[PDB]
Amino acid sequence: VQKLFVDKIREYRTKRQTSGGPVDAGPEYQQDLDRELFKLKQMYGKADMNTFPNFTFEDPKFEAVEKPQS
Amino acid sequence: RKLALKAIDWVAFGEIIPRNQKAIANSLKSWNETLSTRLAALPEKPPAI
Amino acid sequence: SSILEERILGADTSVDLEETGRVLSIGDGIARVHGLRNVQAEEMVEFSSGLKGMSLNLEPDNVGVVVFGNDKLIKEGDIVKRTGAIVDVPVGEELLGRVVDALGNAIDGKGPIGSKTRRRVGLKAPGIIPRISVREPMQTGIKAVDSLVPIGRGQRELIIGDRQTGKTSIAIDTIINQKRFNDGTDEKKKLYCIYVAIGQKRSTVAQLVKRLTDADAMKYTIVVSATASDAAPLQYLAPYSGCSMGEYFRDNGKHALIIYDDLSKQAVAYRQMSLLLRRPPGREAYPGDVFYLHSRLLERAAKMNDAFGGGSLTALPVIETQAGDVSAYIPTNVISITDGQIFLETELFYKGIRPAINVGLSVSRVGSAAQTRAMKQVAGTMKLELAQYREVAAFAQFGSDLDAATQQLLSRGVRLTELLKQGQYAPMAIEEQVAVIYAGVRGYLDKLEPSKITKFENAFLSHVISQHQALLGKIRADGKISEETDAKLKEIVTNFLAGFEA
Amino acid sequence: ATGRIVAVIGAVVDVQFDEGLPPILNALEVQGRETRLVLEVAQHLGESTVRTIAMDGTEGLVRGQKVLDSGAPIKIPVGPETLGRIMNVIGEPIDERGPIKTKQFAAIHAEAPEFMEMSVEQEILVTGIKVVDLLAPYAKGGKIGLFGGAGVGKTVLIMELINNVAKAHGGYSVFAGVGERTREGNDLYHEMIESGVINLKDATSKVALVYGQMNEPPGARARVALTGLTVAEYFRDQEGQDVLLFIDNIFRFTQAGSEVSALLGRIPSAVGYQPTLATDMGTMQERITTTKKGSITSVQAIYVPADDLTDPAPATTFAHLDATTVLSRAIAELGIYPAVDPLDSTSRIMDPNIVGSEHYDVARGVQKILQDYKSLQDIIAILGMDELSEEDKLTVSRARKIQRFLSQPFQVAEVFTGHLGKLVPLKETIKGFQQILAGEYDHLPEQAFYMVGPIEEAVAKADKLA
Ligand SMILES: Nc1ncnc2c1ncn2[C@@H]1O[C@H](COP(=O)(O)OP(=O)(O)OP(=O)(O)O)[C@@H](O)[C@H]1O
Ligand SMILES: Nc1ncnc2c1ncn2[C@@H]1O[C@H](COP(=O)(O)OP(=O)(O)O)[C@@H](O)[C@H]1O
Ligand SMILES: [Mg+2]
Ligand SMILES: [Mg+2]
Repeated sequence: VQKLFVDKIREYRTKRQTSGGPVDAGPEYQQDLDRELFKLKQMYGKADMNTFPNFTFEDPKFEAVEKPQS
Repeated sequence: RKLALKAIDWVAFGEIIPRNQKAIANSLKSWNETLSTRLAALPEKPPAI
Repeated sequence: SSILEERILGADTSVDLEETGRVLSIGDGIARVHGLRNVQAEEMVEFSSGLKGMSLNLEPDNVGVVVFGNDKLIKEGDIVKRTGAIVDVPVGEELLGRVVDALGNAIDGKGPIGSKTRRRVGLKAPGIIPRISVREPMQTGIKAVDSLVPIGRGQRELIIGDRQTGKTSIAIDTIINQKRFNDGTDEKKKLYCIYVAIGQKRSTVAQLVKRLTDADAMKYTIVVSATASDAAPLQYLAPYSGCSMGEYFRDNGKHALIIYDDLSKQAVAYRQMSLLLRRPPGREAYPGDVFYLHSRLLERAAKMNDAFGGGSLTALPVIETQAGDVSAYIPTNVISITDGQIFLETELFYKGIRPAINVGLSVSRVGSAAQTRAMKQVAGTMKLELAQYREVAAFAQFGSDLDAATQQLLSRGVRLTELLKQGQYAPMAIEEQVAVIYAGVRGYLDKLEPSKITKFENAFLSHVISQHQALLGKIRADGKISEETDAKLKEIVTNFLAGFEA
Repeated sequence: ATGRIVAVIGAVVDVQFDEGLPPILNALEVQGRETRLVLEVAQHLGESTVRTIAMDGTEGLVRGQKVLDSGAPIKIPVGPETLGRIMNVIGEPIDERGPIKTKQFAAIHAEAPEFMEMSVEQEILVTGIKVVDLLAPYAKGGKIGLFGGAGVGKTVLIMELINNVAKAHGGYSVFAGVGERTREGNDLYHEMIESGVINLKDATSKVALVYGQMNEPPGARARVALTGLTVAEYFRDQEGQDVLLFIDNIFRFTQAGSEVSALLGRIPSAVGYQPTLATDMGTMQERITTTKKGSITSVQAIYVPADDLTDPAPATTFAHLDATTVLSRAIAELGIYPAVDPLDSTSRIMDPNIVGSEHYDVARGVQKILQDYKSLQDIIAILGMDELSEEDKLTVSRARKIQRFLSQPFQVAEVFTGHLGKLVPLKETIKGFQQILAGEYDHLPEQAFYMVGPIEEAVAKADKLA
C-alpha cells in the first residue's frame, strides 16, 4: 500500500507546521500539561532553577574530662 | 585522603579508673566505634561531577 | 520529529494468500474455528485485530483455539490466519536487564529488544550421555543455607512454605549476592539470573525492579512477567518461555539460574484453560497431566559434560501451600522431582529464626558435596553440634540440674542458633562466613550473653574487613583454612574478645 | 439491529439477531417493559445467536419479544456532580432527587494500567488502632483487606477507618456496597447528612455512593463493583485527587458469578466455583491502583465461607493486597475486640528502615512472646500451669497482659456498650508496650489492661480495684 505510504507522510508534514505547541488543544492540552507539570513537582519538592546549596554545619563540641589522679 | 591512624587501645581504656567514673570511659569507647568507619567514608574525596 | 517518519519508511507492506478459518463461537477465551485444514497442533494462529492464539485441540468438525490476550474484539464470523510456526519466543543475551512479557515484548519502554535467534517453548530435556555430576558451588550468602543445606550448580532445589514467610526474599538475596562475581575477572564464577513472575500484581513486580536496581542487580538479570491480569494461556506459557531463555546460557557455556514464583499459579491457569476446552476433570478438577506439566519443565535443569560446554542451569521453584500441609496434590507431585528442599515455616519466623528454615527437615542430596573446603571444616562440626542440640533441647520445664553433663551442649546451640540469623538484602561472602563461624564452634563465645551475639557479629565483621583484609584473602585464594591460618585467627578472636565489651 | 428472545433460563436470556451481531459486552434494550431492562452480551453461540446476562428481573418475558441494540457498554454519568448522589448498576438516580447532569459519561469496562504507570512510594497511614499501628501498619496508597467470617466485625472495623481517615482527608471519597444488606446502606445516608459530609443544598459534598444490594438478580451484583470503581477513577485520572475507596463486600462479586456460570455451559472446577475464578478477580483488582496520576487507598472487606481460609474465593485474594487483617472467631469468644489475629496479619512496610528501628523491635519482639504462649497450649491444657519452669511462667503471664492490651474501645461502638471511644497516637503505643516487655507492670493484674486506650488508663484502672 505505497499509496498509503505517501498519504501518512504528507499529513505528517502538515503537523510540522506548528506555532504554539498543540494544534487542537483548547482546554484539553492546557489543563493536562499543567496537571502533569505539578505532579512532577508536587511530591518531588520545591526547587528553583539555579540556586546553589546554602547551609552551614556545626560539629560536636569537644568537652574535657576532669580527673584527680595518682 | 586526610585520615589518621591510631594504636590498639581497647583493652585497658575502659579501665581508666576515675573516682567511680566508669561511665566516663564506657561512653568513651561507645563514641569511638561509630565515629571510626563513618569518618573513614568521609575522609578521602568527593565523587565525579 | 524524525523518529516517527523513519519508523514508517522501514515498514514492509507484504501481501500474500493466507490460510483462513471462519470463527463459529467465542466465549471465555475459546474460539472454535471452522476451516483451518492444514493446521498443526500447538501452532500459533493470528486473529484479525492483532491478537494471537494457539490451536490446541484438533477435531474433525472444529479446531479449538485459546487466545493470548482479550476476547472482546473477536466476533463470530471473524478471520483466523495461519502463521506456520509452533510457538516460539526470542532468545539471547540481548534481553539482559529488561522486563518482558510472556512472549518477549518489552514492558519497560526502553524500546525494541534487538534479538536474532528464536527458540521454542516446548523443547526437550537432554538425556543420559550429555550430563555430568555436580562439581561446583552456588553461593547464596545466607548462612543457614551455605553451611547446613548447600546447593550445587545444576541441582533443582525446592523452596516450599506458606504465604509471607520468606520465599521471595530468600530468592532475592541470591540475586543480589552474585554481584561480587559478576564484576570480577574469571568467566566461570559468574551466575546470570532470571525471575519469572506468575500471578503477581504489577505493584509487586514494579517494586522488585526497584530493589534490584539500587544495588545494581538488574544489569545481569531478565524478568519474564505474566501478571494476574493476563489471559490464562499467558500464565501457562510463562515458565516454558523463561526456561527457554535459560537454555541460551546452558547450551553455550555459561551458568544460569531461574526462579518460578510461583508454580502453584501455573497449575490453576492449566485447570481453567483446559476445562473450557471440554476436557474431563481429574482430582480437584485438575487435568490428567499436571505431573507431566511440571516434569517436562524441571528436567531441562541440566549440568552438561565438558565436551559440550560444561554449562549449568540451576532452578529454584517456589511453591505456596495451604495451612502448612505438604501432603496436597500439587506439592507432592513436585517434591519428587527436585533433589532437595528448603522447608520454610511460620513458627520459626515468629519465634525469631529469620530466615525461617527448618534445618532439621531441609534435606538435600548434597550435590557431590561441593560445599567448599574451608566451610567443610567449620560447618562439618557445626552440623553435628546442632544435630546434637535438637535431640535434647525441647523441654521448657526443668526440674534437675546437670551443668557438667547437659547444660554445656545446649549452650553451644543457642550461640550457633543466634549466629544463624540474618538481616535482609545484605548477603555476606564465604570467607566472611568462615571467620564468624570459626568463633562460634571453637568455644570463643560461651562467656557472652545470647542477647549480645547479634551485636557481637557486626562489630566483629567491621573489624576484620577494615583491619584484616590480607587475612581473608588467604582463605578465599587458598581454599582451605591452613594450620598457620588457624594460628593467626586464634589471636584475633581473643584480642577482640579482650576488648569487645568495655 | 433488532432481535427476538429465543430462550429464558433464570437470568440468562438467549436472543437471536438477524444481521448486525453485537460485540461482547455491549448493551441491549428490551422493548415493551415498564422499567428499563438492559441485556449485556456474554457469548456468541453460533449462527447469529448471542447469549446475554440481564441486569434486572426477567419475569414476564415471552419468546419473540423484541430486543434493540445500544451500540456501547453500560455507561454511567461521571463528574463532580456525582457527590452526594446514590446510583445503581446502570447509573440512574435512586435518591429521588432528580437526574444527574454531567458533561461526560464513563463506560463500566476499561482496561488495566500498564507497567510503567506504577508508583512505588510507600508511607505510613496512622489510624488510631493499636493492633494496626504496631503489628501491621497501613500505607498511604495501598490495598487493605479485612478477612473475617460471619459476625466478627468486618464492618464495624470499616466504619472506624471512615470515622478516623475520611474526616481528616482533604480529597474526595467513594463508597460502594456490593451484596450486603439494605438497612445498613440507609444508615450511611442518615449519618453523612447529619455530619456534614453530604450537603443537600449546594456543591460542598465529599463522598459519592454506589449501591447494589442483596435483593438484586445476580447479573447486577456481578457488575455493581465495576461501577463504584469507575466513579473513583475520574477523581484520579482526570481531576487528580487523592481518593479513598471502601468496598463491602467484595466476596459477592464472586459468589454471584458462580450462579450464572452454571447456565452458560461450563464444567465446574473445585468445591463448586466457576472455572474462571481467578481471572475475573485479577481484572477487577488490577484497576484499583495508586498510579502516577493519583492515589486510591483501598479498604476492602472480604468474607470467608463457613470460617475457612483455604476456600478458593478468599485464598486467591491474598496476592492482591498490601496489608492484611485476618480476624478470628475464637479470639472474639474471649472478648478481644477488634478480634484481629496478631500472628496472621502482615504488611510490606513493617521494616526497620521505614517504620523506624525502635518500632520494628517492639514489633518482632511482641510476636516472639506471643508465639511462645501458643507453643505450650498442649501441655497447659492437659497437665496444668503448675508443672512449668519459672522462666516459662513469665512468658505466660506477660503474654496475657499483651493480648488484653490490644483491645480498644471504638468510636462507632459507643451506642452498643456505653463506653467512650478512644484514639491513641502512634508514639504512645510503642512507649506503652516497652513497659510490658521490660517488665515494669508485672505487679498489676490482667483485668487492668483490658478495654483501655493509652497506657495511663491501665494503671488508673488498676488504681480503681484495690
Ligand atoms: N531475612 C528476613 N528477616 C526478617 N524478615 C524478613 C526477611 N526476609 C523477609 N522478611 C519479611 O517477611 C515478609 C514476607 O516476605 P516475602 O514477601 O518474601 O514472603 P512471601 O511468602 O514471598 O510473600 P507472598 O506470600 O506474598 O509471596 C516481608 O514483610 C519481609 O519484609
Ligand atoms: N469493636 C467492637 N466492639 C464491640 N463489639 C463489636 C465490635 N466489632 C464488632 N462487634 C460485634 O460484632 C458484630 C459484627 O457484625 P458487623 O460488623 O455488623 O458485620 P459482620 O457480620 O460483617 O462482621 C456487631 O454486631 C457487634 O455486636
Ligand atoms: Mg512470594
Ligand atoms: Mg457486615
